[PDB]
Amino acid sequence: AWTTTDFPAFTEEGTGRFISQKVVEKGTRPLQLNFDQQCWQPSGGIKLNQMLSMEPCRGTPPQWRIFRQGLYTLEVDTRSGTPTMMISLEERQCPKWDGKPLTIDVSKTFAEGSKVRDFYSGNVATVSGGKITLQPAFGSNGLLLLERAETAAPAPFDWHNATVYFVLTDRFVNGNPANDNSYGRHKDGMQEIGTFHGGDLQGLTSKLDYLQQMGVNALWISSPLEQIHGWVGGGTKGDFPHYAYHGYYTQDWSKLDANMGTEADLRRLVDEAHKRGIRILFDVVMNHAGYATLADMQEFQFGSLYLQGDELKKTLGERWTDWKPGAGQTWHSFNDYINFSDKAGWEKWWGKKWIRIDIGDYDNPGYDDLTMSLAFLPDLKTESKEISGLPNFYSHKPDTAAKAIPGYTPRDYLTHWLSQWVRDYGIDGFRVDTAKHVEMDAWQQLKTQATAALAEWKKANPDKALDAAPFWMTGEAWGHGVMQSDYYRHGFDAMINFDYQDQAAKAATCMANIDLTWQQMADKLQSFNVLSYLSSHDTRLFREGGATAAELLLLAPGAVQIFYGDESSRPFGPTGSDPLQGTRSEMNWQDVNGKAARSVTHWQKIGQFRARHPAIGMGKQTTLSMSRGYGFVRESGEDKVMVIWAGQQQ
Ligand SMILES: [Ca+2]
Ligand SMILES: [Ca+2]
Ligand SMILES: [Tb+3]
Repeated sequence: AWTTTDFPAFTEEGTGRFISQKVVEKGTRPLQLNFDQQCWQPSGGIKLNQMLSMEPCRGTPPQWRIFRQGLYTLEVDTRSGTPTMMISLEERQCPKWDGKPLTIDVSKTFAEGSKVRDFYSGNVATVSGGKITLQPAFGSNGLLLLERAETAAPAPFDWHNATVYFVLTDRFVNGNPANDNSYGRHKDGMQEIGTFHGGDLQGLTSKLDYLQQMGVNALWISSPLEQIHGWVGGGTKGDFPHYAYHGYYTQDWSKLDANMGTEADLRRLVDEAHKRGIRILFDVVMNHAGYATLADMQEFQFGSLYLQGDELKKTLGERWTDWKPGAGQTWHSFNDYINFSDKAGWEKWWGKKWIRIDIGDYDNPGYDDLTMSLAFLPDLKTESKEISGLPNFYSHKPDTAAKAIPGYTPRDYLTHWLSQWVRDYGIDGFRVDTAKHVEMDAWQQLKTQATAALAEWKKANPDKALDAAPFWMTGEAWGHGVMQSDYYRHGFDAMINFDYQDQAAKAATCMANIDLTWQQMADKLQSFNVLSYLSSHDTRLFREGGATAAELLLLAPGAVQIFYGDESSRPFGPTGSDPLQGTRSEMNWQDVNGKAARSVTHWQKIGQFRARHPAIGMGKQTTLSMSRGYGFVRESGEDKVMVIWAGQQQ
């Protein structure tokens, strides 16, 4: 019932939002939205990709200026009470689409006389002569998501149909600003490339409904465990202070990092998530501890400085971590104050039984994946059989839950420390970092202990547990593809798939180009699982897919990983002299309620569809042969879907 001249009637794309699309030639035209006899118009000028205020129609209608030809989207939002609206433009051996309805042969898929729903539109059609006719809705990108109209709700969770949301908690939602500066951490007052922005568990807990609406059923959070308190030089040029905002620079595995919140905050995160049918994954590290920082050296009384006497307080200050680089220095310059050769000083850190590192009197790193010091990080001796006792510097850390345990090796402590979280909070699985730099046996020990820990909790908490499924574990082995490697026989249920990113890239301008990849994956993954992604914190943000990134990821066989902000085209941020930093940019919440709202809606719909159909993640694929457009069927057990893509609208 929303309309404007020379554009189709608006359809609802999300509650309270209505949109319309058309290919429009260059030129100028008036702009009024009508809803019956209500007439509205832009009151504050006309720009693209901005929330336009609107007034009741008076005088001459505002003149909208069409600079470039293309498919435009008009949106109107009634959620605020008064109508706002928005305009946006979507700037070959590829199937073309005239824009008009499609007639699909469904004779081998859906029963004669039955009802078939296109989930995206909600339109339902009765199979007659083995055929249905349907118009792809606005925002579909020409998709039909065909299911039996009987389909009503989400299907039972399966890890092979999982929609995993991977979030860097610090960069998501700041629920409580009070804990932003734990252990004397500061903002840099520059571009905050490597600082703690202040995102926390409380904040994340506040967005569980939003995640639930996307059809997310697994939440992978950055490690919430206590990190190094200080910072190191950021990037190749030391143009920013690098803090452990990502969770990969752990110091105490036994405690939560104060930036993240309290024990109660975690309990609420996990319990609320479970209530919504969302599983929880901790990012975990056993390869390395965090770098030595001034904050930690001072606090826990380890390491060695070249500065002696009055020179120490006058250069580094009362709190050494408050040091900032002066003229002619970088954030790497502080290293010149540190004496990394002093044996006694640096033994007071982790200690010779715990880590490998080219410092002091430590065991030197090896020249292979397993024993090397990855980017100069202290390499934990997971393969050691030596009884170690606690790390030396823990003697000056009275707030630790870590107790010395008779007979324990460094590995035994680590697996105990991680499993305790599983035991206490009912963490459903892990994502394992740096998988190829730790021996397979260690991962097996982690899995065994974690499996036991989860089973113990579910038995203790029968009210809370969703099912009796076993602990799950995925891993990052660098460059891993769609292959059932030996990781699968040392405790990994799935490995992260590095190859999907490039395949999706080749289908960014033409969705149908993914067909061969999807066929191969659907077949290969009949006997195992992988976790595929478009975007990651150590590759890039995938933004070349126009509006089609949702379907490219979410219709993939196997488990899939949404990197926070994929749904809202979160932009690459300031990155300085480390090319990876921009991928950890702040979540663009302002865009989520504004210019990215229809994108978010698009992801919600395609994700909700996947959640209803295990055949997407698990089923065997048959690619349809048609004269127009592209289409396939997938089938797993009683579940069956048909996906049709009309093709390019221009
Ligand atoms: Ca905070
Ligand atoms: Ca190692
Ligand atoms: Tb190796």
